[PDB]
Amino acid sequence: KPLVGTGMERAVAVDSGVTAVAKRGGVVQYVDASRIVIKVNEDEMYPGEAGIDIYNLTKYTRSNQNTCINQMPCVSLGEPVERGDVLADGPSTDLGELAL
Amino acid sequence: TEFLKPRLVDIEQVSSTHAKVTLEPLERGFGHTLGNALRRILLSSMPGCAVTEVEIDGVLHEYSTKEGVQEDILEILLNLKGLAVRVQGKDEVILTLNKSGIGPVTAADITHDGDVEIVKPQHVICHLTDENASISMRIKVQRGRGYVPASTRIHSEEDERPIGRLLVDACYSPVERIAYNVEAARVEQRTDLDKLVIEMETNGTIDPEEAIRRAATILAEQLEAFVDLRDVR
Amino acid sequence: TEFLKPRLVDIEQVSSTHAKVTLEPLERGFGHTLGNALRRILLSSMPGCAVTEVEIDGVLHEYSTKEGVQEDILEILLNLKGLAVRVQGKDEVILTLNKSGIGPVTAADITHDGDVEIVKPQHVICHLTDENASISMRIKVQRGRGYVPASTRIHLVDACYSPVERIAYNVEAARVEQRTDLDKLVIEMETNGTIDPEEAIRRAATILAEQLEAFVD
Amino acid sequence: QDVVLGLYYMTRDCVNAKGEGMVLTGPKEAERLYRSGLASLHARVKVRIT
Amino acid sequence: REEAVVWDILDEVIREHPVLLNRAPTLHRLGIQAFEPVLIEGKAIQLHPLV
Amino acid sequence: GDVISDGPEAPHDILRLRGVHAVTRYIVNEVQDVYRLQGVKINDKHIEVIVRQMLRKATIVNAGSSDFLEGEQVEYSRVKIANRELEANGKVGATYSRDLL
Amino acid sequence: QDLVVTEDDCGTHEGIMMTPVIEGGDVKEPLRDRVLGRVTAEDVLKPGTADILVPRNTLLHEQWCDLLEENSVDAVKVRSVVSCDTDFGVCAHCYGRDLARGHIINKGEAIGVIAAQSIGEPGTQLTMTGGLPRVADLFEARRPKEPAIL
Amino acid sequence: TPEEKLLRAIFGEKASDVKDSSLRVPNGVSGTVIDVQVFTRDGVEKDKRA
Amino acid sequence: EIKELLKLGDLPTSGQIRLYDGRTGEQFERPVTVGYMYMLKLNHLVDDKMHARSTGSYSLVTQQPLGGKAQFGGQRFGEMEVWALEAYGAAYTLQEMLTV
Amino acid sequence: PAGTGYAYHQDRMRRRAAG
Ligand SMILES: [Zn+2]
Repeated sequence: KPLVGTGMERAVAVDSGVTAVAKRGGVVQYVDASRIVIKVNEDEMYPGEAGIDIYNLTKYTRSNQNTCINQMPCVSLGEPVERGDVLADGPSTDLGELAL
Repeated sequence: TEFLKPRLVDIEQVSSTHAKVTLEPLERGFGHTLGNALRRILLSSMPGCAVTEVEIDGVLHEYSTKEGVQEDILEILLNLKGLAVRVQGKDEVILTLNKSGIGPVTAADITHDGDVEIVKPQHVICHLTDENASISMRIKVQRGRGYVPASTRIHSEEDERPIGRLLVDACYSPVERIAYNVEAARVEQRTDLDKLVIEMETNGTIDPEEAIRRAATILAEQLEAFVDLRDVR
Repeated sequence: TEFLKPRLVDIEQVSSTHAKVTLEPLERGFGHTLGNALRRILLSSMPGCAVTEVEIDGVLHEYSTKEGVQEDILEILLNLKGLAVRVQGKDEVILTLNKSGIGPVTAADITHDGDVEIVKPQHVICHLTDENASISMRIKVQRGRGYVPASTRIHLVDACYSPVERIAYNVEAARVEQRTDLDKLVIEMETNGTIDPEEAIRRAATILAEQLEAFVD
Repeated sequence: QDVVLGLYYMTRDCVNAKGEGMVLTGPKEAERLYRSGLASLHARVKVRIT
Repeated sequence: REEAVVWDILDEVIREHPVLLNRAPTLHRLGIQAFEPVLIEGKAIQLHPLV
Repeated sequence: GDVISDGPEAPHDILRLRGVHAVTRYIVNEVQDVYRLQGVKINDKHIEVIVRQMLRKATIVNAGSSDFLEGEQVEYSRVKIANRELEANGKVGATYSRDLL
Repeated sequence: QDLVVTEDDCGTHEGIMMTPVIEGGDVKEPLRDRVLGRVTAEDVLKPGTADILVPRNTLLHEQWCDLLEENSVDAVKVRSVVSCDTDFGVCAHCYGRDLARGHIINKGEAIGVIAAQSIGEPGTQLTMTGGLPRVADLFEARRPKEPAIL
Repeated sequence: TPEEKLLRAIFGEKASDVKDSSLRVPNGVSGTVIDVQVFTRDGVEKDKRA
Repeated sequence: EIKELLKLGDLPTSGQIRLYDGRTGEQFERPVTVGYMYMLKLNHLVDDKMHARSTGSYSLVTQQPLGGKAQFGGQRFGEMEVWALEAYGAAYTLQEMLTV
Repeated sequence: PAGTGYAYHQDRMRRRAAG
């Protein structure tokens, strides 16, 4: 993480698709290094189909520059997350901030 | 006229990690002459036993994901490099970790051995996310000196085939931080003599008195050649 | 566990007083810990017998002038510090120098004593001018460990006890046939001649190990 | 650059420092004064030189 | 095979055998200078500071 | 070669009217003004050799063996007028004029 | 390029007169730097005469320049590559000593290149009259816009 | 050539009608194989591994 | 604010402290600035940059060193580099460079 | 035809216009 910073690092991490941002808010049902399943809050949930938003994380893979692009889950089992919360760091992202 | 030898006085333990040993009978300036020379040998060439080879269940290489664990295999390997243990009469031992069920897997869930002492049973190896998710692993721990990275550990080859044997980097060393401070100690009659307060920091796998002796051991052995000089070749 | 002890060590001497030893192979960083810890004891805590106190014939303070010598009182003192001496069975001896007459006063013009050994009778003490000119003083030589300057006397010359004149250690990288980096060690010393360089570093390293006597098994 | 800041800081002098005023036989024992911590790198001193 | 024995042989063939070192905008003739090789672990070229 | 007006002067003139040494002194001092103003040390020698190359060629005046108006190397001419001062016909000749290129 | 030291001494007494630059104020460059390492066109006298300081063509090294500076010597004529009698090259005497070694220039060194390289390399530091394009106008012989007439 | 032909005769190796094109790790780069892909033309029989 | 935050740190305002050489163990004259800087590793990594060739492949059209195996064609030797050899007396170095 | 080669060319250039 940058110890000295500006405050844009949150904005850069999320706006770039490298991180995984919550589609809808709720509580985490299942946490694996592979996937993340969020059980949606009722206000955010559509009446039909009920649902949960399932985020399939990108795992170890080749970048254009031959660097490694790998996602890691930043949340813990059964934790409240609201829509627009950082779900998983990408490469060079820490807890929603940008660590280069 | 002639000289004076020192000795260790009170070795004051504070934490299993850190402690303050003290050496009272030091002549003029020898507190500095020793403290740095000891700091030198203290931080570097101290024996330690760090995990080396780890063979797990369903995993071919460190770049995979175990279904049912939120830690990537690479990250679990990294957690092991920081597992502090101590053995006694075995120079390498293989520990079997077994656990399942939702929850954290600490360093206390392993199988105890006669020489196994887990100095941090709370040390987190990885978490476990699904009711009936199960992990078995063979953890090969050896003892040695210095820093041996996993890369230099691939030249012997000669069929280390076991695709599932993931080497990790060897950190062998107990010492974390060494600091020495010399404050002037006056024994009632002598002009001026000094003390040595050596404040150290440890992973909890070595007691202060054992360490400082074997430290000093190497010194005279290196000075051995130094005394007479046979121009040897 | 087990450790590395060096091999191949060549001492190429350039005169009996000065020399360059080199000792390889030393494990990582051991070149400085040794090189510095021994530099420490050579320059600092080594035993030597160097002039300390000088009581002069006709003049009480350092701001005066002796009739008949073009050497300032201060400058002769410096000459004295570079007069190299050794005692044998005595821990202090005080020598009276007498000579007169036009010419340089060397170290063979002093009074030889049974336990007294002047390692440089050729050592230039000072010159003498014309006519007569007279000089004799009882000069008090003491024993100690180190460099004890005139300043540290409060209740005179600076005591230069150590035989060492200059110590330098240099740590260069030593390559063992299949190891990455080991260090070499070049210790270049210079001496006043009252101890030969090779001997000294033994007793130098010796004093070191003498302190370890409470820790080693 | 680095080297000349070394030599500049080396041969420079302050007004009052350890070893001020003393005298030495030659550069050999001058380093012996400094390395042992007795004299400061910059202090005004007369020494015999050849 | 990189047998260990070759390293001593390389120090022989290296000893008296200068190599030419050059930088990108060669301007004056000192832009190229000859040096004596010193074997270095690692992939970086070490260059005497004064040059 | 005096100043009949003001303003800068063409180095062609200085060579023609004032002479070879004058113009070479002019170039080196003017170009060296530029560098030295920046603190650049360049020995005047190097500038002099470039100058020597600028005037390498010359234009004949007299005749007897060469082309009268031909621009040509003063190297050739000088070795050739030595080949006439004692060789063949004096012929004449020939006088040239150093040129600035 | 193709310019190379060929002969040894063209044997010309000819050369250029070297004085300090004295630009409008005080001594923008001394005489000693201007003449160092060059070779004398003719013997130089003291302020008084029947005194040969430097005898005809002699390399002026550090002592010789200081002996000239001891005395009040104000002006010196120097053999130059522009005056060298050697055809198709430079006589070693007319050039100078300069090299990475202090000794007189060897027979056969290609001086044109080292001359050109030496002039071109510092050119990064010049400005954008004045500056680097001003240098080029000099070397291009270019006639100024509104010249004087002589 | 003759001396190669003698070479095969002495050491009795049958010199193949096939040349070795195998893809090999570049000199000096060293790592762990994390994946393998096999793309095949339509109509050629997939080998065992594929 | 920075100095004030250093007060709460218990750390000096100067941002400098005394430091000791780990070799001789003696102090460092003058205080030195120590702190925490965020630092990046660019990918100019030396075992990318490093290349060496003895005798490699050759371009057909002009017989010249050309890398085909990734044992790279030799370093490209230029006009300016030729002048550097021309300023020096190195004739044989130059001949061997562009011939053998 | 300079530096180390200057000895050579010289030795060859003279061979020319000769016999
Ligand atoms: Zn000439």
